[PDB]
Amino acid sequence: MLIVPYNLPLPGGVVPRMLITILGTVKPNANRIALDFQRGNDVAFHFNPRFNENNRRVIVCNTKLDNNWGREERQSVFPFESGKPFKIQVLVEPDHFKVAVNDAHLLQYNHRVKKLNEISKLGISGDIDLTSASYTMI
Repeated sequence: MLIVPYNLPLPGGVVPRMLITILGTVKPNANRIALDFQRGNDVAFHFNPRFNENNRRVIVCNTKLDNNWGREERQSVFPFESGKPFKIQVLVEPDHFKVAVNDAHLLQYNHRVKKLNEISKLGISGDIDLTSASYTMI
Protein backbone atom coordinates (compact mmCIF):
# COMPACT_ATOMS: atom_id res chain seq x y z
CA MET A 1 0.00 0.00 0.00
CA LEU A 2 3.05 2.25 -0.33
CA ILE A 3 5.09 2.95 -3.45
CA VAL A 4 8.69 1.84 -3.56
CA PRO A 5 11.21 3.42 -3.44
CA TYR A 6 9.81 5.09 -0.38
CA ASN A 7 11.33 7.94 1.61
CA LEU A 8 10.50 8.16 5.35
CA PRO A 9 11.60 11.48 6.93
CA LEU A 10 13.08 11.11 10.42
CA PRO A 11 12.52 14.65 11.82
CA GLY A 12 15.48 15.87 13.81
CA GLY A 13 17.37 12.64 13.05
CA VAL A 14 17.53 9.47 15.09
CA VAL A 15 17.98 9.09 18.84
CA PRO A 16 18.48 6.12 21.15
CA ARG A 17 15.21 4.36 21.92
CA MET A 18 13.70 5.13 18.51
CA LEU A 19 12.17 2.04 16.95
CA ILE A 20 11.47 1.87 13.22
CA THR A 21 9.14 -0.86 11.94
CA ILE A 22 8.82 -1.83 8.29
CA LEU A 23 6.19 -4.36 7.14
CA GLY A 24 6.01 -5.75 3.60
CA THR A 25 6.27 -8.82 1.40
CA VAL A 26 9.26 -10.00 -0.63
CA LYS A 27 8.43 -10.35 -4.33
CA PRO A 28 8.61 -13.80 -6.00
CA ASN A 29 11.91 -13.35 -7.88
CA ALA A 30 13.58 -10.93 -5.57
CA ASN A 31 17.16 -9.93 -6.03
CA ARG A 32 17.69 -7.31 -3.31
CA ILE A 33 16.25 -5.19 -0.56
CA ALA A 34 17.85 -1.99 0.74
CA LEU A 35 17.35 0.30 3.69
CA ASP A 36 19.44 3.47 3.49
CA PHE A 37 19.63 5.77 6.54
CA GLN A 38 20.89 9.01 5.03
CA ARG A 39 22.74 12.07 6.36
CA GLY A 40 22.37 14.33 3.33
CA ASN A 41 24.17 12.54 0.47
CA ASP A 42 26.01 10.21 2.88
CA VAL A 43 24.57 6.82 3.82
CA ALA A 44 25.10 6.31 7.53
CA PHE A 45 23.76 2.74 7.47
CA HIS A 46 23.01 0.69 4.35
CA PHE A 47 21.28 -2.63 5.09
CA ASN A 48 21.23 -4.78 1.99
CA PRO A 49 19.90 -8.35 1.81
CA ARG A 50 21.12 -9.93 -1.43
CA PHE A 51 19.21 -13.00 -2.65
CA ASN A 52 21.77 -14.09 -5.26
CA GLU A 53 25.34 -13.09 -4.70
CA ASN A 54 27.27 -15.88 -6.46
CA ASN A 55 24.31 -18.18 -5.77
CA ARG A 56 24.34 -17.40 -2.03
CA ARG A 57 22.04 -15.29 0.13
CA VAL A 58 23.88 -12.74 2.25
CA ILE A 59 23.22 -9.52 4.11
CA VAL A 60 25.67 -6.70 3.43
CA CYS A 61 25.91 -3.61 5.68
CA ASN A 62 28.03 -0.57 4.99
CA THR A 63 28.39 3.23 5.16
CA LYS A 64 28.91 5.66 2.23
CA LEU A 65 30.91 8.86 2.94
CA ASP A 66 31.66 11.46 0.24
CA ASN A 67 30.43 9.01 -2.39
CA ASN A 68 32.83 6.22 -1.26
CA TRP A 69 31.73 2.95 0.31
CA GLY A 70 33.58 1.74 3.42
CA ARG A 71 34.40 -1.70 4.80
CA GLU A 72 31.48 -4.07 4.34
CA GLU A 73 30.13 -6.10 7.23
CA ARG A 74 28.52 -9.33 6.03
CA GLN A 75 26.45 -11.92 7.66
CA SER A 76 25.29 -15.18 6.48
CA VAL A 77 22.16 -15.58 8.56
CA PHE A 78 19.37 -14.79 6.12
CA PRO A 79 15.79 -14.65 7.47
CA PHE A 80 14.06 -13.44 4.31
CA GLU A 81 12.26 -15.72 1.88
CA SER A 82 11.03 -14.78 -1.58
CA GLY A 83 7.29 -14.37 -1.74
CA LYS A 84 6.77 -14.14 2.05
CA PRO A 85 5.75 -11.35 4.41
CA PHE A 86 8.36 -9.85 6.74
CA LYS A 87 8.77 -7.39 9.57
CA ILE A 88 12.02 -5.45 9.98
CA GLN A 89 12.58 -3.54 13.19
CA VAL A 90 15.49 -1.19 13.58
CA LEU A 91 16.15 -0.05 17.18
CA VAL A 92 18.57 2.80 17.64
CA GLU A 93 20.83 2.17 20.65
CA PRO A 94 23.62 4.40 21.93
CA ASP A 95 26.44 2.71 20.03
CA HIS A 96 24.75 0.73 17.27
CA PHE A 97 21.69 0.12 15.18
CA LYS A 98 20.06 -3.17 16.25
CA VAL A 99 18.09 -5.08 13.58
CA ALA A 100 15.46 -7.75 14.25
CA VAL A 101 13.54 -9.57 11.49
CA ASN A 102 10.28 -11.38 12.24
CA ASP A 103 10.84 -10.79 15.97
CA ALA A 104 14.31 -12.43 16.04
CA HIS A 105 17.55 -10.53 16.57
CA LEU A 106 19.63 -10.42 13.39
CA LEU A 107 22.59 -8.04 13.74
CA GLN A 108 24.04 -4.91 15.25
CA TYR A 109 25.89 -2.22 13.26
CA ASN A 110 28.16 0.12 15.26
CA HIS A 111 27.63 3.83 14.52
CA ARG A 112 30.23 5.06 12.05
CA VAL A 113 28.38 8.37 11.47
CA LYS A 114 28.27 9.98 14.87
CA LYS A 115 25.96 12.97 14.27
CA LEU A 116 22.78 10.93 14.91
CA ASN A 117 20.56 14.02 14.87
CA GLU A 118 21.54 14.61 11.19
CA ILE A 119 20.47 11.14 10.00
CA SER A 120 17.10 12.46 8.89
CA LYS A 121 15.85 10.26 6.05
CA LEU A 122 15.26 6.54 5.56
CA GLY A 123 15.05 5.28 1.99
CA ILE A 124 13.43 1.89 1.40
CA SER A 125 13.89 0.21 -1.95
CA GLY A 126 14.22 -3.11 -3.75
CA ASP A 127 12.06 -6.07 -4.62
CA ILE A 128 9.27 -5.72 -2.10
CA ASP A 129 5.68 -4.74 -1.71
CA LEU A 130 5.72 -2.25 1.14
CA THR A 131 2.75 -2.28 3.55
CA SER A 132 3.80 0.16 6.26
CA ALA A 133 6.78 2.11 7.56
CA SER A 134 6.61 3.97 10.86
CA TYR A 135 8.51 4.82 14.00
CA THR A 136 7.90 5.26 17.70
CA MET A 137 9.87 5.78 20.91
CA ILE A 138 10.12 2.94 23.41
